[PDB]
Amino acid sequence: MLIAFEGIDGSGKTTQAKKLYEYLKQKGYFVSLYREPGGTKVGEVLREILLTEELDERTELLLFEASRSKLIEEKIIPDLKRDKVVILDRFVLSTIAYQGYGKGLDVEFIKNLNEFATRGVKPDITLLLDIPVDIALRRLKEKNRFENKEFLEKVRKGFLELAKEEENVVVIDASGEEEEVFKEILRALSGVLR
Amino acid sequence: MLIAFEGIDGSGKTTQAKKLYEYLKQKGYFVSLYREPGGTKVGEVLREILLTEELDERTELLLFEASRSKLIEEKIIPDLKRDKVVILDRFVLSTIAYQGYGKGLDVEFIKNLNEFATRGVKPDITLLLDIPVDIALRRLKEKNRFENKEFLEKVRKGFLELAKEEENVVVIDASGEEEEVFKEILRALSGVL
Ligand SMILES: Nc1ncnc2c1ncn2[C@@H]1O[C@H](COP(=O)(O)OP(=O)(O)O)[C@@H](O)[C@H]1O
Ligand SMILES: Nc1ncnc2c1ncn2[C@@H]1O[C@H](COP(=O)(O)OP(=O)(O)O)[C@@H](O)[C@H]1O
Ligand SMILES: Cc1cn([C@H]2C[C@H](O)[C@@H](COP(=O)(O)O)O2)c(=O)[nH]c1=O
Ligand SMILES: Cc1cn([C@H]2C[C@H](O)[C@@H](COP(=O)(O)O)O2)c(=O)[nH]c1=O
Repeated sequence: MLIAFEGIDGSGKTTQAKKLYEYLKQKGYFVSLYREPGGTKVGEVLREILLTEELDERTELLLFEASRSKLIEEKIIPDLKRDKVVILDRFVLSTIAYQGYGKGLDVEFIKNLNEFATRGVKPDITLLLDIPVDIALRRLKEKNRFENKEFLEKVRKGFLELAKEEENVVVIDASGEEEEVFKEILRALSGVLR
Repeated sequence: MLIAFEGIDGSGKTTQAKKLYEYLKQKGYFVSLYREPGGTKVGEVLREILLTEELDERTELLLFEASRSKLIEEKIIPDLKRDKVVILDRFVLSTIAYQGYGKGLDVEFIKNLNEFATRGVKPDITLLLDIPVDIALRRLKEKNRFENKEFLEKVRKGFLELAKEEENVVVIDASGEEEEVFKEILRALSGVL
């Protein structure tokens, strides 16, 4: 089964995805954990380009999708066939929120690309880690990571509209303390798997 | 203005595009020459991935477009704005013929990605270097390059259907000698330049 974490930078996805990976493993699931972009040899090369180079927004979209396509074909589809629980730190809603709502690229076009890269694989559940931008930015600032408030305000709202419009997205209050956040996530998952 | 060379591997695009670059530069044009994939620092990184890694055909398609998008935004659009003659070694028809006719990906979808990557930038003329697959292969074998005959037969045909279906495409008989081929290229261009 497929569990996707989504949300703005500094919402706790890395943290919570790893917490979930260890928890489910301990419970006897066979689990995989992948980040996007990245998660394959080729995707990681693309992730470094995306994080280090000055790119226009079109080229960026196409690289995010290329990384996803490699991950889907190389790892996610084979994992799912073997009944692994696949946990993703970011997936298709990040593309729509960042490239669409943030950068103003066309949302229907993005969805079509998403569908092409995924071969239509969709999550059983998406956990949206919702958090006020200013709180995310203080968390990131502690680790010397700076992100753009005006941009992230639009991205946050994108994610929240997607949570209303798209299937199987649960809005998590990610402003909580780590353990409380994790317990909300467990409650959200409780219907989809044991 | 924008001039694109298309065709199968070993049809002579590198050779003829550089010929044309030198010719036009001597005539006093300010000229650029770019290859696809590649042609920018980032595009060349992508080209090396495309040429060296084992990729599925969807990831390939997306990397070809990403290289094109970088080229268009970084180089082609500003070049055209300055009235350079921009010469491309491969462009959007290669994607359709290779990924579409060759690998069986959806051609409308390909075209939509092409339109996105290019911002609608189209060539003034495309020179399709048409050649029998056997001849191209022989040319390639002499430089220790080997390509797939079955695949390339489909791609060749794809390019020929597109020369019929698409606009501003001239079919060049690329089977001749270098100067004979350049001669037909100059004939086709005097329609446009
Ligand atoms: N619930 C929390 N409260 C406060 N800080 C947190 C919480 N969860 C994670 N952090 C810290 O906030 C920062 C961003 O968390 P991270 O998991 O990397 O977020 P993301 O992957 O969404 O950008 C990290 O320094 C992390 O240790
Ligand atoms: N008209 C020609 N006749 C015979 N060989 C040629 C001709 N044009 C080019 N070649 C040679 O064929 C090979 C492929 O040409 P190249 O320009 O690299 O093709 P492409 O870029 O279409 O793959 C090269 O070794 C080149 O020197
Ligand atoms: C997956 C994905 C991430 N991103 C951005 C969000 C982050 O700011 C960066 C990924 O970094 P992160 O690994 O720190 O979560 O990539 C997009 O803009 N679009 C996408 O499709
Ligand atoms: C531009 C382009 C090239 N290709 C292929 C054609 C060549 O076999 C390969 C390397 O190109 P080259 O030898 O002409 O430089 O890339 C595609 O499959 N799709 C495309 O969109």
